[PDB]
Amino acid sequence: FRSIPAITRYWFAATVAVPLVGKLGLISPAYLFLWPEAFLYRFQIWRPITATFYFPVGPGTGFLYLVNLYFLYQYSTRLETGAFDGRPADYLFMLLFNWICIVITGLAMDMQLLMIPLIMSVLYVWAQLNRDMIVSFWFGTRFKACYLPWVILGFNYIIGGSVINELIGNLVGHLYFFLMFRYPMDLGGRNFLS
Amino acid sequence: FRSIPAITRYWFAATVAVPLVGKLGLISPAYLFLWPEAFLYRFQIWRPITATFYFPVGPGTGFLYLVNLYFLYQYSTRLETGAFDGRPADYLFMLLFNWICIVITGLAMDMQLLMIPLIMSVLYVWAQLNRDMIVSFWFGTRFKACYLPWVILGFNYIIGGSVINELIGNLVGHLYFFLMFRYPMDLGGRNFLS
Amino acid sequence: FRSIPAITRYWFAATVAVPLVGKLGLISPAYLFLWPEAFLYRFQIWRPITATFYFPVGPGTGFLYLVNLYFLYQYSTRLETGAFDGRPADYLFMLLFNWICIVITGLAMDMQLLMIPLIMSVLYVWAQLNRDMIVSFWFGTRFKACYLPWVILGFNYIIGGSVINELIGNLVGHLYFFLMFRYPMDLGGRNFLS
Amino acid sequence: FRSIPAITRYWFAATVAVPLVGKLGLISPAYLFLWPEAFLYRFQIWRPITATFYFPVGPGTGFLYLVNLYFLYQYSTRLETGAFDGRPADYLFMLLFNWICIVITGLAMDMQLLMIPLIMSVLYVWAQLNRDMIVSFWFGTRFKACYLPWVILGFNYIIGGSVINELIGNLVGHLYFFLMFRYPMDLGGRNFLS
Repeated sequence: FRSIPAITRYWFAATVAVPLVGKLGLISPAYLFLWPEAFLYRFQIWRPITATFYFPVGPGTGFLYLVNLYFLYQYSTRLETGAFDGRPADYLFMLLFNWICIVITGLAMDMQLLMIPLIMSVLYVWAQLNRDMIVSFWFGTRFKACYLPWVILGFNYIIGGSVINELIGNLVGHLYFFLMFRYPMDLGGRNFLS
Repeated sequence: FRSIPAITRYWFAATVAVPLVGKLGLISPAYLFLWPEAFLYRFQIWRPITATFYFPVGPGTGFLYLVNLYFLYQYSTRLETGAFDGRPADYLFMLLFNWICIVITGLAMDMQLLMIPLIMSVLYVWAQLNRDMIVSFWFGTRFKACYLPWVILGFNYIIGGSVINELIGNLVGHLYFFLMFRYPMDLGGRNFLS
Repeated sequence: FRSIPAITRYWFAATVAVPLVGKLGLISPAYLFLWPEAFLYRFQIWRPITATFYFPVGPGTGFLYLVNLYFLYQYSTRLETGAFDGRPADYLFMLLFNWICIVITGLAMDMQLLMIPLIMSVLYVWAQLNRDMIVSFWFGTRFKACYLPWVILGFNYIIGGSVINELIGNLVGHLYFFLMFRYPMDLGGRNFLS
Repeated sequence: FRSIPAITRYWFAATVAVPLVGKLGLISPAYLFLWPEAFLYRFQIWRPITATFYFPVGPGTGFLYLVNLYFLYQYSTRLETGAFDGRPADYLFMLLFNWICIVITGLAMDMQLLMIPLIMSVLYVWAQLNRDMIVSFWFGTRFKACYLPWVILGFNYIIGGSVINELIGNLVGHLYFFLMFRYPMDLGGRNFLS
C-alpha cells in the first residue's frame, strides 16, 4: 500500500518482497538461514541481515506469516502516528537496539528464522508504552491492556507451536523499557537527519 | 442445477468426475501426472490431456479445489453470456489455443497438474474485456476491475503452493488477448459446428 | 441410555461396549480386522462378526466415532418409531440384508473396518423412505431431503478422508429400496417372533 | 488472581511452571518420564516426584492440559472451602496418601505421566462427600452429583489416550474414602503446622 501510510514503510516493503524473491526460485533458500556455525569461523556477512526479512512459506504455514504481517503494519504505524512524531532517529535507534540484542541472543540460542521476535518485541513495547487503555478487543470488548503478548503465547499453546520464538522479544522489550524509563544516558549518536 | 446452463459444461462435469476416479482407486494417480521427460522419450499420449482434468484432493489441498472450481463455474458462463452470446466455435478455439501453448511451456518447465493456470487464463481473458465492473464479491463489492487475477494469485500463494505456474497462465492469457484484439488472420478452423 | 428407547438397542450397546473391551487391553486388536486373506483359506469365523462392531479409537480419530454413534442413535430409532412399529422381523431382515451385502462387497474390496457403511446405508434408506420432507437442517432451515448422504461426502471432501467407506453403503441402500419398492417376493423366512 | 486464594496453590504454580521448563528446552523431557525398570535397577530419585509435575504440551495434546488444569483449580479450592475449612495438615496428608500408593501401582504398570489420575483422585474424593449438588456446568446444570468423574473419564477417553490410567485413580480415591470414613488410626503425622 504505497500511499504514504508512515515514514518507515521500507521495512514492510522488504518483508513483503523478500519471500517473493525466495519462493519464486531466483535464489535457493539454503543461503538464507543465519547459521551460527557458519558465522563463527567463516565470516559470511549475508546471513544476519538477510534472515531478518525472509520468512518461509508453505501450504500449512501460511497464517502465521499473514498475522505477523498484520501485527507489523497495524502496530508499527500506531507508534508512527503516536511516538515517531518528529525526532525519528530516536525510534530508529529503538528498532536497531532490540535488533542487535535479539540477533546476539539468537547466536546465544540456535534460532534461525528471525522475524517473529522483533515484531513481538515492538508489540510489547507498544503495549508497555500505552498502559491503562480501556479497550483492547472486540469480542471481550473490555480488556486489561499490556497482556497482549501473553495472550499471543496462549494462542501459541492453543496452536501447540513453540514459545522460544517469542519470549526473547517479549523480554527485550521490557529490557528497553527499563533502560529507557528507569535510567538516563541511553541516548543516540551521530548521523542525525531530521 | 444441471439444466444445461451453457453449451460447454462437460468441462465442469469431467473436472468433477475424473478426480473421483482418482480418489476412488480405479487407476493409480501416478499414471496421470504429465511427466515431461517420460513424455519426451516414450510416446505416451495417455497423459497430455488427462493432466488438465485432474486435481489430487485430500488431506490439506481441499479448499483450493473448491475455490478454484467455484471460480471456474462462476466466470466461464459469465464470459459466455458477456460478448460471447454468438460464435461458440471461436470460444472453443479460444479454449484450445491457450491449452496448446500452456502444454509447451509446462513441458519445458516442471509443472504437473495443469488445472489451475488454464482456469486463471480464462478468468484473465474475462478480466481484459470487462472493465469498470466493480461488483465482484458479495462482501467486498469495492474490488476494481482487472484486479481479480492478482487476488486469486494471492489466494493460491497463501493457501496453495508455488507461484511460477499461475504467472505463466496470466502471461499466455495476455498473449492471446494482444494477438486476438490487434492482429488479423487468427479466425479459427473449418468444419465448425456454428 | 438403558431407559427403553426402542427395541433394537442391543446394537447400540454392542457398539459402545466392544471398543471399551478393545482399548483397555484385554484382547490385542490384531484379531479384529476382517482379513480376507485370512478368510480365503483359513476359516476363522471370528472376523466378519467381530469387525462390524469394533471401531478403533485414537487421539485424533475421536470425532468420526462420536458422530457415527450419534447418526446411529438418532436415525435408527426414528425408524423404530416410524417403520419398525410392529412386524419387526421385516426390518431385522432389512438390517441383515445390507449387512451381508456389504460384507461380500468388502470382500470384493479390501476395506477392513466395517462400521461406517452400515450406518450410512441405514441413513440413506431413512432419507429415501422420507422423501418430500420440508425440514432437514437447522442453519439452512429449508433443505431438500435425501441429499444428506451426499452432504456427508461433501463434509468428507472438506475433511479430506476417503469416499470408499461410504458410497458402497449409499449404493446398497438404493439397491434395497429398488428391490423393495419395484418388485415383490423380497420376503422373510422362518423364526417369526412378533 | 494470585492473591493467595488457598494455602496450597504452589501445586498449581509448579504444575504450570515445570511444563514451561520442559517445552523451553533447558532439561530434556526424556529425563522426566518415570521409567519404572530404570527406577528399579538404578536408584534415580530424580524421578518419583518430577513425573507428577509434568505434561508434554504441544501438537495435539493441548486441550487436555487446559481442561484438566482448569478442573484441578476449579475443584481443589472448592474441596478446601467445603468441609475442610480447618485442618490443613490432614488435607496435606490426604494429598500425600494417594500419591504414595499411585506411585506403587504406576510402578507396577507402565504409566509415565502421573498428573491426570491424581487430579481425578481428588475430584472423586470431592464428589464422594458432595452428594445432591446438581449445579455443576454453566450450560448443563442438570448434572447429578457423583457423576462428574465418569464424564471427565469420558472426556479423557474421547480426546486423550488410554483409559487404564484413570480407573486406578478412581480406585485409590474410593480406597481412601472407605479407609478414612470407616476405620480409625489414620490421623496423620507429628510436627504438623496446624
